[PDB]
Amino acid sequence: SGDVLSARYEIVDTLGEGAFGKVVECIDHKAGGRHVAVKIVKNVDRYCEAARSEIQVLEHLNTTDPNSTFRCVQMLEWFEHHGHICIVFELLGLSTYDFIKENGFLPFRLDHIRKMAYQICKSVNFLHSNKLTHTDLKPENILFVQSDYTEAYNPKRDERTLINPDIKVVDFGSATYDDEHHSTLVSTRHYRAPEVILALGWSQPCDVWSIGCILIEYYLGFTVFPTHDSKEHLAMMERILGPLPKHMIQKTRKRKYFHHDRLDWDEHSSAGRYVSRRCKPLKEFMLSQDVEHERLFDLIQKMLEYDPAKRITLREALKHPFFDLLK
Ligand SMILES: Cn1cc(-c2cncnc2N)c2ccc(Cl)c(Cl)c21
Repeated sequence: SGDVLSARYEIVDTLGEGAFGKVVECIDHKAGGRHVAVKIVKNVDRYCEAARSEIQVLEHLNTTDPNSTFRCVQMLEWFEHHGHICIVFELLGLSTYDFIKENGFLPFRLDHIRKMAYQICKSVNFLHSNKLTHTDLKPENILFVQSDYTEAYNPKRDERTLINPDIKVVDFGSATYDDEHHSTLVSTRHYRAPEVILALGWSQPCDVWSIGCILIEYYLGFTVFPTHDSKEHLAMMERILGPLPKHMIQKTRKRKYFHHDRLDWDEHSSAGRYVSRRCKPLKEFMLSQDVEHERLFDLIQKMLEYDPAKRITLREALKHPFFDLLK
């Protein structure tokens, strides 16, 4: 840091670390000290290739949507330095995860959620049109355009509030075209779809599951899947949404998870009781039974349909009642 790359970008600060490497903030000395973000990919095969893929994906999408009408991050250039791939991006604000966290996990206000959601659904339906599936949607990969605030007070402390809740989607290193190889395991665990967990094959619907999981988190301020074990994650889905359908059970080869034709889960085990305590039927999560909240929850529920063929598409989701107050 103070390190110069490409003889124009001076690292000032670190914005993010990760599997792939890091994202830093740089001053661009040839663009009148204006500021950008640079992703510095680890010098490691699987990350260079995800980065190579990210770049091809993002050139296609810059070609198709040069003005980020569909809210993907804009890549400005790429180069190499000490055999790290380096991707220059427009400078964004905080992730939606970082923002919530830095508010003490105070959920987002429903008006901001409606909007943020609409943008995320717009962005990813645009990928789904170009035969891409993101595979790793989560609040860490949805970032505010800038995250500026008002230090307003409240009697249930000094929270920050969103003037402008515009988002972009980031992280296209895992985005998979329909005609390409599909990795066996995608998504971060808490945002991962049952078809992925059961190894049924996946495609575009898996992103919709993830989106459902994100909206729940924006609303609750915490995850409804607080787990790192696959079977328990399934037991949690059941407690929140009812039994898995027979034909998904019949079709999976993850036999380990099942006894006779039912999840091999003892509800009265220690793990059983942890699930019963942290998880309950979806709608019992609602903090008010007014009309708007019933609509969010009708959507979420549709995004959390077990059967990927039956699950709502983002085409359909973009015409959900929940989205009216926007026009
Ligand atoms: C802080 N930050 C993190 C990423 C990022 C990259 N890849 C995978 N997950 C991520 N979160 C990222 C991508 C573009 C931009 Cl402009 C910023 Cl400011 C970014």
